[PDB]
Amino acid sequence: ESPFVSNPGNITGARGLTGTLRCQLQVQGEPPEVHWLRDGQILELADSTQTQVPLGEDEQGDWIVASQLRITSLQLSDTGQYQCLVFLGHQTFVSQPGYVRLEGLPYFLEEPEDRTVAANTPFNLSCQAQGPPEPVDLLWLQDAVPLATAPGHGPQRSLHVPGLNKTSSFSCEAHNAKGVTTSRTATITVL
Amino acid sequence: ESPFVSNPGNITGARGLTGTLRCQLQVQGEPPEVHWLRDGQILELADSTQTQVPLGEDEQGDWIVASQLRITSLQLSDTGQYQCLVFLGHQTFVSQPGYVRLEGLPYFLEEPEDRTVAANTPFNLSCQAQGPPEPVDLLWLQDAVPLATAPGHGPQRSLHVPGLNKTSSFSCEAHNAKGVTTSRTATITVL
Amino acid sequence: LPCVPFSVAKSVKSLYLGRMFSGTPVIRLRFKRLQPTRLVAEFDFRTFDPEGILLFAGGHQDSTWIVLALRAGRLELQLRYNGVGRVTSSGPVINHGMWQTISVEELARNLVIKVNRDAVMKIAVAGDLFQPERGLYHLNLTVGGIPFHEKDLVQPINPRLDGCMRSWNWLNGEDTTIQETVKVNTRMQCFSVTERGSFYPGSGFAFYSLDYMTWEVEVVAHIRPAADTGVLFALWAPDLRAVPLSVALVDYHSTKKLKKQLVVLAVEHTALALMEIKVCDGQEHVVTVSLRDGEATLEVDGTRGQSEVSAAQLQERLAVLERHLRSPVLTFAGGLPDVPVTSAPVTAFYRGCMTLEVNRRLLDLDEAAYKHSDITAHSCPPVEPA
Amino acid sequence: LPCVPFSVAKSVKSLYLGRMFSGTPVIRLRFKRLQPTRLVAEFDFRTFDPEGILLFAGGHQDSTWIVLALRAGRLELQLRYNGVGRVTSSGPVINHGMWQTISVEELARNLVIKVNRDAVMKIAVAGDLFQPERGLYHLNLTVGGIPFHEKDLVQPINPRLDGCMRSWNWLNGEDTTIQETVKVNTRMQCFSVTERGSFYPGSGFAFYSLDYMTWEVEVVAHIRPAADTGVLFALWAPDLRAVPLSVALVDKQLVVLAVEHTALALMEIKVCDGQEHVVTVSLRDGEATLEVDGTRGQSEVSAAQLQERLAVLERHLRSPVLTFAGGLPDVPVTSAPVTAFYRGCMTLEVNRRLLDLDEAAYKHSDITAHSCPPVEP
Ligand SMILES: *[C@@H]1O[C@H](CO)[C@@H](O[C@@H]2O[C@H](CO)[C@@H](O)[C@H](O)[C@H]2NC(C)=O)[C@H](O)[C@H]1NC(C)=O
Ligand SMILES: *[C@@H]1O[C@H](CO)[C@@H](O[C@@H]2O[C@H](CO)[C@@H](O)[C@H](O)[C@H]2NC(C)=O)[C@H](O)[C@H]1NC(C)=O
Ligand SMILES: [Ca+2]
Ligand SMILES: [Ca+2]
Ligand SMILES: [Cl-]
Ligand code: NI
Ligand code: NI
Repeated sequence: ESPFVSNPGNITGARGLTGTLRCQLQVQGEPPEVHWLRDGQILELADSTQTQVPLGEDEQGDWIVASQLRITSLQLSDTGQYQCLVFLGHQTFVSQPGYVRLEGLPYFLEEPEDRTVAANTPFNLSCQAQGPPEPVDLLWLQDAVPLATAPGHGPQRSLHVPGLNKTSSFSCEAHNAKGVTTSRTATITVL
Repeated sequence: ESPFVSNPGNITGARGLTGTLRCQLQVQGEPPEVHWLRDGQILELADSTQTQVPLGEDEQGDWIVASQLRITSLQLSDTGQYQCLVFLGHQTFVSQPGYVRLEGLPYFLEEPEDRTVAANTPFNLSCQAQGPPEPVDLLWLQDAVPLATAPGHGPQRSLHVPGLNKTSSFSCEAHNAKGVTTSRTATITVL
Repeated sequence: LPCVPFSVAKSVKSLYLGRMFSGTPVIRLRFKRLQPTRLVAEFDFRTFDPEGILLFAGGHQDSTWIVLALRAGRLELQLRYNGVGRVTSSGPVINHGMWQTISVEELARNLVIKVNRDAVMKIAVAGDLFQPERGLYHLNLTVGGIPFHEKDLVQPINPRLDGCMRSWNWLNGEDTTIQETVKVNTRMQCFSVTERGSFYPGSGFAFYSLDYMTWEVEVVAHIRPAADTGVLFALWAPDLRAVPLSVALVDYHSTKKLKKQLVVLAVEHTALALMEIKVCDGQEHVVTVSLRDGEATLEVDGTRGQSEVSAAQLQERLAVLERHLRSPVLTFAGGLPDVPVTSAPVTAFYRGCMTLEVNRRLLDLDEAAYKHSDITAHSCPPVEPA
Repeated sequence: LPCVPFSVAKSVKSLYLGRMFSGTPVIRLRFKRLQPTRLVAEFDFRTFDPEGILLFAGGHQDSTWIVLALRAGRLELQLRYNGVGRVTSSGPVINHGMWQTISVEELARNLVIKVNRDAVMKIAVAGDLFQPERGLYHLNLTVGGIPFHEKDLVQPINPRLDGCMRSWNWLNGEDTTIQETVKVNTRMQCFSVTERGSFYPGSGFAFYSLDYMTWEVEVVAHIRPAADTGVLFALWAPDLRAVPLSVALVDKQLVVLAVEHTALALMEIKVCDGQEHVVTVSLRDGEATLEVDGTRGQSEVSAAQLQERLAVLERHLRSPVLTFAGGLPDVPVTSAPVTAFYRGCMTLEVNRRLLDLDEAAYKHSDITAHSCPPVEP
């Protein structure tokens, strides 16, 4: 057994989320500096707050040290295994790993674009969305009515219209396990 | 009968402060709109929020109706006498007044300026600050050495230096009832 | 005085949404702002109701606004943005009876709805809910219902929401007013603890306009009573004053642990079956009745009795039922109106938790024609343990 | 077993700054930030101690920092900024025994200090408390003391502060860690309720070294005892092991002024009622007078003994003597009438000068310098 008394939790959530990890420990006599490790490597430029509290009358008595790492905007590069590191004399202790994963609503890579057409004439609209998590099921709408019964059925990435005879609109919903994001509303102008 | 259940409180404070005033009341039937008065004038452009809570299942039953005026950044043009106003039929009702006034640490109108002078040359520095609260006592410092026993009972407003030989520095403290504010430190470079 | 006591504990720091059967909002806020302003609304929420309106925000009926609602136990957002209706439904289950944080915001060129700080809907929108008028920016907000008629939503819904709300934060205001007036009006507070059911406190009843026409009358009552007497389910001919069918609790028996209760299946004034039951032991029970010409059976926790009528009597009652049912009839739940005690054995109000399936269809008290106000539609308080 | 119970019930969500007589900070925070970052610190605070150190924020000893402190019951801010020091005091009286909000923040090119969300000090400053080093910005922050020696403050101060902190916000952090470790360390929680005075739980003593020089020994003790016997005040000679003078309680319930084992006066008190009694003494060759609540007690000596007991006392005062409060070291029980530790609330003036337990040569940790708990009804 080691000097760590609690281990970094996890933080999993969407891009831009701010969260913290913290490990705390107990040492004897003036405390060591606690470093953080992304994937077993020192983090050199990271928002952290160490908190030291002595338990005896003196600075020579036991101490409760505790570092908190701050991620302000959870971008994808922040992903992976985190753990604390303390050098105690001529010996190296490390905490249990915490994980930061990143997951959230779908994200559109393609959305239906406005178009103008003579119609009744064929045309196609696109709609692509990604996670994580996967898969992401698509659902089309024409004049804000769904066309199909649940995400996943029926038309998905490409929507073919035999052709309309009157200006209409078309939205796209993207569902995954976290929830739904809805696309711009394309307007298809007809002459 | 005067419908007001509670009249406006006060907000006495310093510039930049944000505060509210609220007045609530109880009325039979659909609740009227409540207007805020400063010094007898209805405020036509103010942050306000009206809350309305019905007390029966009926909307023709009683209602509790609050309003809170928000002052996002307190300043002198806000200083004055506030009260709520409502119309019930062709009869009007005014709340008891509440009061907003500015009060805090001294504000600097003029602080000691940087200068450059030859040795043993007479020159003058200035320091002007105002309340409220009045009076405002001043106290000069040369190289961080107070020029008098205590604030006010020293040299004030304008300081006459007979001349220097080394470069020196000058500050000036404004003390009033609420506390102290200290000027920028003025450097006087000598040649 | 009741054989089983239920908890009366309320939560001073809470807002009850289902207070008014009319569907009127339990709070109406009105915002005027100097700077342009994005809507933000957070609050904690807890319900079993699978359908109703959480809040409305925006302006005039047909103009531009949002309504956050529940439908099939999941969040539903409706929008009008210049005459373009649109509705989105998604996210996890909400009506699980457990507190959770819901939030709505105008973040960017989108609406974002979160459950427990974790986004469940991003709806693309171009436009602001706050509307300029007279050098200021206006927005109206209303909780637990809309300011306009439910037919003029993008999607009709039954706004009536038996749900509880706490720790609210409307546009980061610091107006402790709702909170205050809730303290002084216990009608506006919810049960500290809730459990699945519908509580009949026994001061009123509810009724429906149900058809039974060949004909069935099937009823399953899941009950956990407080009192030993009262009407579970009944039919009313408004014109004749009559009570074509009733299912009720009664008692008088004769040992220490005063048993003592019976369930009574009954046409008009004469019983058809009687079955002993132990309602006053805090356990749930299943009374269940199945009629159709020729047949009439009363089960209690999966147990039939055999009738109180010869079979000749049975037909000369079911023909009287058949008759009543050809005309329109009201389906009562939890009591009857004031009537002669000669027209039906029990006329009393029911006291306690009860659920009712009628003809294989689950009754929803929010859907009732009338529903007395103290009857909570989708939550029961728990049993007091002394 | 106490005759008067004192309501020693602590407060779990609080932080006692006076814990360590060493002056070691009760908390030390080390900040490392990626963006340039500006100091904000808010907390609620309550005390009767008129002197002490609330917090320190900055870097190296002679680099650039601030210290928020109490002197003569008022706020005082010391800044060093690039080796130039300045001290500033203003604002209302703070040590009135009532909770207030206090806050330090960097605002524009100023430092702003507020009591109850209302500003009492606005100090002009050139530059920032946070500082660059290896591509990050760094700041240290300590509570209840500084991380260097009181010597090297802009103006020296006795940092020991019998005060109570709660609802703290250090840089808008959310690190429930101080709060947790206070929960499991009752030595770090302060009395839920405080009253004026200094409390002795009977577990130890404090001592000073005071000159009594011709000579005199005036001692006034504002006592509210929790126990019928105990040493309030005493002198003591390290070499000869003697107790040249002592003032104690004993039972069935009376005060005693003594030299060595012989008592020079006696005077009764009903100490277990819970009222403030004023025990007062005066000594000087020829004279020895013990009063209590204004009333004098008659002596246990002729006058021929009194002169040849005062003769011994003055021989002891030409040597060095430790003045003790609230107890005595282990001594032969034949060396003084009472030797057990005092329990209760007490305030001592010696020679028309008030004793500050923070100014002692030694103080047992459980003695609280400027607060007593209330008596329990
Ligand atoms: C906000 O709601 C208020 C009601 O609380 C609206 O006031 C009504 O508006 C109609 C027009 O739509 C007026 O003719 C009525 O006189 C008002 N009725 C009452 C009872 O005051 C108000 O228009 C709404 N404002 C916005 C921006 O939506
Ligand atoms: C903040 O305080 C810490 C100690 O808690 C300082 O750390 C010491 O700094 C000196 C000078 O760099 C080193 O030689 C010591 O070995 C350090 N000790 C530890 C445990 O790290 C730190 O320098 C201070 N920093 C600031 C900006 O005040
Ligand atoms: Ca409902
Ligand atoms: Ca002190
Ligand atoms: Cl909870
Ligand atoms: Ni499917
Ligand atoms: Ni003066």
